[PDB]
Amino acid sequence: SQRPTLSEDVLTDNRSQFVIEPLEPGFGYTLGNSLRRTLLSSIPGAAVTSIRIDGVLHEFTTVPGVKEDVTEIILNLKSLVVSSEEDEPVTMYLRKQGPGEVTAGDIVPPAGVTVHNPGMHIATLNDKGKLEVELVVERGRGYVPAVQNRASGAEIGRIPVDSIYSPVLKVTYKVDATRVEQRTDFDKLILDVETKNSISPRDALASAGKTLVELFGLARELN
Amino acid sequence: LSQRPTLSEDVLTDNRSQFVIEPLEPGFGYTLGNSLRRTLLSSIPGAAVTSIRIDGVLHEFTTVPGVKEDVTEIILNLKSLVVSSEEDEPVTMYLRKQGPGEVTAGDIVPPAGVTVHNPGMHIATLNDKGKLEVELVVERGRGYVPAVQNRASGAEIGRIPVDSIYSPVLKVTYKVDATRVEQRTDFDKLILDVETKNSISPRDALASAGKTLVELFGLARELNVEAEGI
Amino acid sequence: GYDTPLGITNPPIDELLDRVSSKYALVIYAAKRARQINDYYNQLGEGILEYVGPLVEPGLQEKPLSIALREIHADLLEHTEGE
Amino acid sequence: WLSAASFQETTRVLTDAAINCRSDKLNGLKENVIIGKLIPAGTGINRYRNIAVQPTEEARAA
Amino acid sequence: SNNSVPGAPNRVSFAKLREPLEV
Amino acid sequence: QCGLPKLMALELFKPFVMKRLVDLNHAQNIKSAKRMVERQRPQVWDVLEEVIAEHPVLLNRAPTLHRLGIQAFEPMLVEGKAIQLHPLVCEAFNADFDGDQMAVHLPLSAEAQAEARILMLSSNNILSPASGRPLAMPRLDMVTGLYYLTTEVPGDTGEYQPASGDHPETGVYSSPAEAIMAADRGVLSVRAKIKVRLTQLRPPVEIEAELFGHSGWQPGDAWMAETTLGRVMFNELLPLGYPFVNKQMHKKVQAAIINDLAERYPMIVVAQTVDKLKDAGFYWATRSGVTVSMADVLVPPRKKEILDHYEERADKVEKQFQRGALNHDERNEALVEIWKEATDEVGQALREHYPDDNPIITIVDSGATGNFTQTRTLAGMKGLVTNPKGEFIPRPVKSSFREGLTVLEYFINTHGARKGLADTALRTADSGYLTRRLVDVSQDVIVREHDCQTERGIVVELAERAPDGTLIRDPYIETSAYARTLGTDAVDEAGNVIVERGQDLGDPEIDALLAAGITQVKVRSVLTCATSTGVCATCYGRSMATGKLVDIGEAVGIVAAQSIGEPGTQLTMRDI
Amino acid sequence: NNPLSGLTHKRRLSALGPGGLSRERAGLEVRDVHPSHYGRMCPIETPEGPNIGLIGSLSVYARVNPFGFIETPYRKVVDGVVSDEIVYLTADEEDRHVVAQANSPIDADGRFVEPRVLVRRKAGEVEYVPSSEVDYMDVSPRQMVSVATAMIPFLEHDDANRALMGANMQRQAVPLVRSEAPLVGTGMELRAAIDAGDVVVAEESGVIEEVSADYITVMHDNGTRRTYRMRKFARSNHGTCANQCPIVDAGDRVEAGQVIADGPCTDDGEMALGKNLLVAIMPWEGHNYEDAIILSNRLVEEDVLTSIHIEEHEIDARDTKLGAEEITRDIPNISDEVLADLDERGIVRIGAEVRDGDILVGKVTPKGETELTPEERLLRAIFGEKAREVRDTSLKVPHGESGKVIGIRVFSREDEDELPAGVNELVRVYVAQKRKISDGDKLAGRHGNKGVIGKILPVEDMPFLADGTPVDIILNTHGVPRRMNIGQILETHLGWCAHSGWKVDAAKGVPDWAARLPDELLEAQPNAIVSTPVFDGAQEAELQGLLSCTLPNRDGDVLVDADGKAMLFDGRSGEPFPYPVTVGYMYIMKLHHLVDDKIHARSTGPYSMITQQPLGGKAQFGGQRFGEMECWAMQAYGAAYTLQELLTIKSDDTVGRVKVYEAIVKGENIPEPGIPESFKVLLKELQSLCLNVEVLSSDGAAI
Ligand SMILES: [Mg+2]
Ligand SMILES: [Zn+2]
Repeated sequence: SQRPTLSEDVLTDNRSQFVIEPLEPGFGYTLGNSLRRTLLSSIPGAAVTSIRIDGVLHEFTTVPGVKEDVTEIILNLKSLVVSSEEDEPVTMYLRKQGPGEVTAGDIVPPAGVTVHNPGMHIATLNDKGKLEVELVVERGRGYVPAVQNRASGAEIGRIPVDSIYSPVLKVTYKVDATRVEQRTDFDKLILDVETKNSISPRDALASAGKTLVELFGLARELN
Repeated sequence: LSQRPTLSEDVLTDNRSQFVIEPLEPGFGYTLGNSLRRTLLSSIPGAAVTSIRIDGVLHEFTTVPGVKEDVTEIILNLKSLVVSSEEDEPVTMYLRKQGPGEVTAGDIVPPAGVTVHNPGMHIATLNDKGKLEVELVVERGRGYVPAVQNRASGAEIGRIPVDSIYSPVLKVTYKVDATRVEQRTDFDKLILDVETKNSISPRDALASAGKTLVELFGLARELNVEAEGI
Repeated sequence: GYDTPLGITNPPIDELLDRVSSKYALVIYAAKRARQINDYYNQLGEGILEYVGPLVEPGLQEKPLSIALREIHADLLEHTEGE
Repeated sequence: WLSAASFQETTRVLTDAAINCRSDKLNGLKENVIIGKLIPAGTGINRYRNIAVQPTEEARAA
Repeated sequence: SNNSVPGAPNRVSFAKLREPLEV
Repeated sequence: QCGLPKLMALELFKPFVMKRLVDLNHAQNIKSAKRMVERQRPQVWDVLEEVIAEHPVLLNRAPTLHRLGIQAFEPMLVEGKAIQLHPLVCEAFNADFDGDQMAVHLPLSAEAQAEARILMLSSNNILSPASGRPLAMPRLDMVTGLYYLTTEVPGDTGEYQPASGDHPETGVYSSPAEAIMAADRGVLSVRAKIKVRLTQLRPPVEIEAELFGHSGWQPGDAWMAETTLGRVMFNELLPLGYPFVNKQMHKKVQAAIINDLAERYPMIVVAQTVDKLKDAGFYWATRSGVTVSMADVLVPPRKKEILDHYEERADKVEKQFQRGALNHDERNEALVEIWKEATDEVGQALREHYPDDNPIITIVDSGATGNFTQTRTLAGMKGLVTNPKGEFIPRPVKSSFREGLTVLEYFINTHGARKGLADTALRTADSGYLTRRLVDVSQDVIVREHDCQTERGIVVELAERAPDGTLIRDPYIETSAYARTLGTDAVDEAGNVIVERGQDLGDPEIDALLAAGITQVKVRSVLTCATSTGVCATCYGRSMATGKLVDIGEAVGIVAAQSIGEPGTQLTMRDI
Repeated sequence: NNPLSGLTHKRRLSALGPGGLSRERAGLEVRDVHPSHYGRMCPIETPEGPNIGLIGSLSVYARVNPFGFIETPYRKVVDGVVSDEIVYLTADEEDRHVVAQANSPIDADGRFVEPRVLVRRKAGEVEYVPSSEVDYMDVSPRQMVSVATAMIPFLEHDDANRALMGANMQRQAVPLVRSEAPLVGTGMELRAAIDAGDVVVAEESGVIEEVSADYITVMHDNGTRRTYRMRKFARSNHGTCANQCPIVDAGDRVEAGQVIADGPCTDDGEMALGKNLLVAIMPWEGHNYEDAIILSNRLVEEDVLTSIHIEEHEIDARDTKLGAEEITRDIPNISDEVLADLDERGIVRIGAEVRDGDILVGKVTPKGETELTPEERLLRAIFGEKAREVRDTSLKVPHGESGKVIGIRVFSREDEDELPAGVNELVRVYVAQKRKISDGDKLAGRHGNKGVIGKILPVEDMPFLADGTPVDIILNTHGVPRRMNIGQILETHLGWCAHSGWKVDAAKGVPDWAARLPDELLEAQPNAIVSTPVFDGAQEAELQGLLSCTLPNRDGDVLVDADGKAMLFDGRSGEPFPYPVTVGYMYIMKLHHLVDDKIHARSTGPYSMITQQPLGGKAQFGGQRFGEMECWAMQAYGAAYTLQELLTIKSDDTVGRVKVYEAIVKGENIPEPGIPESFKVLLKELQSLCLNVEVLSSDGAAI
């Protein structure tokens, strides 16, 4: 018996399960492996490419009135989660003077750039020091070495950063089979997706489905 | 975010062909590879022999009187009989022969909807002064279905279960090499290999499995609207 | 009967060794001819053309030595063993 | 004498050599390396090093 | 606190014997 | 092939990149072009590909103990800063992968290039010079792979079953493709006894004779094999027309197959089948399930029972020391016999307890790596450990290394390990000295002519006939009389000749000579040549690397010095 | 290299030097272990090369008395009862008593639990003894090891070889940019870290006034304030980076003698030489075959194994009689773009990323006064550019280095800086890059299991766990049973138990296997750091029992079984592997053998006037050496032309090298190798000693 195959959705706020059935026997692990492999490597996202601390010339130094050094600040900024709508590099700002911790939700983004965990810890400020930064946000996929700022040849004040624009986090699956002797033999795949709060699970699964329909659109053709 | 298209070459032999697909986005080698193989081997419809019925056989271990082959050899030869059918019900076809000599595959007279695709296949070698009558049941299916999973539905005195190759394709293997597209040289080139039965061509089965897979990945694409550009 | 050779392994070393007398001879044999095919490209513009050009058809950006071994395999050349 | 002079007692060996006016041939790898001349084994011996190669007469250019 | 050091983060220990003298 | 860091292969070939770079016209003048390659401009990589397209390179890893220590590979480019070796040349290069380093040398002349590409490409030196055995064969993990892929598990999944009564018989498959489909749906384990019918693999020599009537066998015919799908999978790899092997793939057996290939086929065939073996071996070693966890090492079930009996025995010897009937030294002797015997007992017990499926047994048992004694010390007692002198300490370490040693056992035990390190570090250099002497003495021995035509030969005793009946093959003929060329004509007890004068010996002819019944033959050796310089080829015998007559012009002297002097780092002692 | 390396360097017992036995003179008995080192010199730890046995290390408890002997503390048992008073004994005083080991079962009074104790008597003798003959007893079961040896969990489970490589290798670990302490470690690392001196401790007790990145200011209860600096990115001696990071929060109460800053390698005041990584033990498609290692790409993206390496280069302005050199911005025949980085001073400004070959300091020597060449008079005449009285000797970036210019420093005669005799200004420049791990860097665990990284898979290829955590490193199986050191497997099992936390079944009662388990251990919270000392840690039954009580995962499920093996999914195929693989955590360190240091190539270069061979060195990209066994290899091949090429045009003959270089650039055949120029020199020297050497041709006539 031939039935088309459709996928159910199970909800949880940041990570959802899906249920695809029925499938050809043995075919469950490979299908789920494909969706997983696409998910972990190929969804478009955005991240911070180059930052600019005022009063700093390079990464290997410190600022007056900060508790951490510049490398520490960069290492906090690698955990920012930033969603952008425009297609070209956009600039954000961060100014905080006096006593107090400075957190991720202090950035003044432009129109169309959101910061999804505005309670993340950046740095701590002593009474003596005042921090002022400008960041550049470009949108890519996968992972990108920082050096790509250096061959551009920008000014001295600019620091490259590493960029990880991947918005998925943890993808898994489990295959529930039926092995009876009658014709009722089919595979049931159950996927599981968990994203970084920059895009929803159904959304990432959508982008990966698109990718794969494109890559099979050239390879299903008659020879 | 843009990606350069990919083209598949074909190298041919009688029923086997190699395909090559280059040049792919780094790490998609296995992504497309294992699933494409599993669809080629598992998905496309087809029709095979399921159960046989030989006349003078009381129980299985005997050999049909007046044949050279064995019940097991006869079953393996039938298991190789390449059949095509366009009806879902389990059709029945008979085979009869007599006198001395060989009984080939074109020697069955199939009813409507059933074509034998290799009529020069060998089934058995009959000695002189004997007649054979064997009944075959053809069905439509997919992939590989064991006879033991069929086994005996109900009770019969002279039924035999025969493993079923519902498949156009017979053996698919693949490898993934690294091709220098630019100065980066992490792009991947998949090498597929497909060898089929007589009744379908490889350059066609690949298209079939490709359409099946597009309709499968289509759902996740139906969930929302998020672009991916060539 | 074997898989098709690739890269530096083509042409098979057995069929090479079949032409030449001994393993060592195939080396001098090849290197002299490859020296010639290297010379032909500089005698060709101007001067005495006593050396014959690459005999079997030379693929693009092929090294002289490869052309050499390629044509020893075709039986295009003959050698006189040392004295 | 050329091989002997490298192992030990250079002056002694050379003295006996030079009085005798003896001439050593160059069979042997040690001696041949010391002078710097091609070592007489493998692709160094004279029945390989002196080969001629013509394109076969049967091969008639276009 | 068995450890001499003032504010040292503590590790549970699979120590069967008490140490008579500190290093 | 070999893998070459592109940043290093840019520097190495620099002038060639310059010639091609003024040839293209990217640089107006050559001097300017050289400047361009110093700034690693993006145009030079496209040219540096063309430059090394068909060049050979020499890899080398010191200390060079033997001639296969320097080998020539065709270089391919790779990102990163590490050279990439092919896994089959670690046997010859003697290279682990934990920080070793390798030289790269670039032959420049046409002469150099030619002889690096013909005389010492790796795909040419599959057989070791010292003995006619193959060094570049699947070795460490691949041996585990091809051992797991050929084991036959009785009682496994989808395994063949003979049908009695009404029930049909299962486990018979029309084609190898059909059993692969069955083992992908999951009805069949990769290694259960099944009855296929094979069509692309020549049947074995015993079965071919009766099935095909000794009229031959050709690709396209069907015979019913009775193996496991894994063994069919394995015969896919080795070259076409080779007869069908059907036994567990121990390392001995892989060796035998590779020799059988190397003496009956061209070099390209061996060079490719070894590679298909390496790859299919690496594939299966993963799905082989060989892991080491604390539940794998088993302690033997009656070690407690054994150490009481033996420890009490040594107690009796101690009471006899207090009596004074045994001297101090004699007490040492008795103790060392007691604990040697006890270590034996615990070892054996531990061998009986272990299941066959255990990974600690199997990784060592297939011959892949390791040695049973190490497994013993891992799971049973470490036994007597020696002194800073080399003499055994009458005290015996009684804890497994799995268990843990008491501070005292550990201290006692340090000695042997440390002394082992220093003394191996001596052995290697000392052996190096022996090799240097052995090079100097035979510097002169070269193959000068083809045949000096003497009639003097060694007498070799081929097999020692048993006094009771028939004959017994000598243990070491494969070292004594194998490459040897027959010095006289091998007359038998009948008037006929079984082998004629001047025809090299090989196992077909050694077996003919053996079944004939002649126990000794007179061969033609280096010990009785009659040449002015060196030795003549006809009476040196076939060569070892090639498998044919040695070439006129080879330097057999230096090769024999390499050979004898190289396995000197593996000699050990344990009076004379 | 790090804190542990320095602390170990200072505790060293060296046998070599001025006034001792020679290295060639010391017999093979001087170099091995002696039964009297027990508790003074570590038998395990030593160098591995040709100085084995000749350099030991002072044991943990040992201390040196006035005269110059090494003493170890014991406690004394007067009559079968163990005291609390301790006596330090020398090696010759100890030979006169009877010493029992720290594992003897003891009551709460100090009464000996058994009739017979095991004891060490005289020299190298072990024997049972009735409880009255017992005089002394050891301080701690780990009394006989060093400080570096003391930090190897499950050290009584390894052999001495792998233990040796483990101790040896820990003192070559590169400090990372982040530190975490090991989930499984010895009690030794807080003590070692605080002592080796690279954590900043607090002198008094007080309250933190204000925290900077630069300094901590403490307020004493006395009323006076102490301010501690933290040196930021110092070039330590071995090119690694030293960094100090204030660990305490502002406005806190700090005890006297407490950690306040975290030096290189220290986390929370603790010797942290690596990271925790999720490891799975199996062969994986021959990428880790023969002791190489498979790394997960997640490490390179997260910066888990990034380091900071800081270089320095130095050039100066020294007087020559032709004139006084000077360091100045303009440099003859260098375009403006190349000189953009330098300032007016001649030194590169701080923070300009420098690719190799670039100029760091621009200096010109007053060129030796020769005549101006006539061809050069027309060449320079057509353009009108004079080769001044100065040549160009500017400091340049060696090949294979990159990074930023973090700081420059200059010494002058006017500043009143002490200078060397005859040089006016010295200039140094610091360049600091940030290395991510990749192929060909060395990794090592703690049990001497070295390895090079032969591959880095992308995140979605690593065999991943039933809940979708991909493993980080894939360490092959075949090197565990061959080395004969299974401490790493136990470290992995225990490590997984530290990761997930556990809760023994204590409701029904305490199960037997945990009878002697301490009470604080009945129940751990996820990621709890345990300690297992040396010769006194988790036993087997206790470990196995801890692997049944691991806390279930945040999804609900339990991932490793009673054996320690888990079910893994294959990243490429997508099937499950057919058996359970052993996963768990391990503590891995990034050694100091990096591919960027240890890579040199050289097509041509600069030669040496006198030996006339290519000038050696890793810093001048010298050529690599071609010894004698490589020649014997060549001759065993029969490769006459290759070996004759190496020995002549590739090293010695100047004519040859010039002709070959020229012919290669020109695109013609390389000349066929003839007779070295060295030959004629051998003949001119034999012609010097009144010998007469002639060359004979075939016929017999001279040439
Ligand atoms: Mg090594
Ligand atoms: Zn002879």
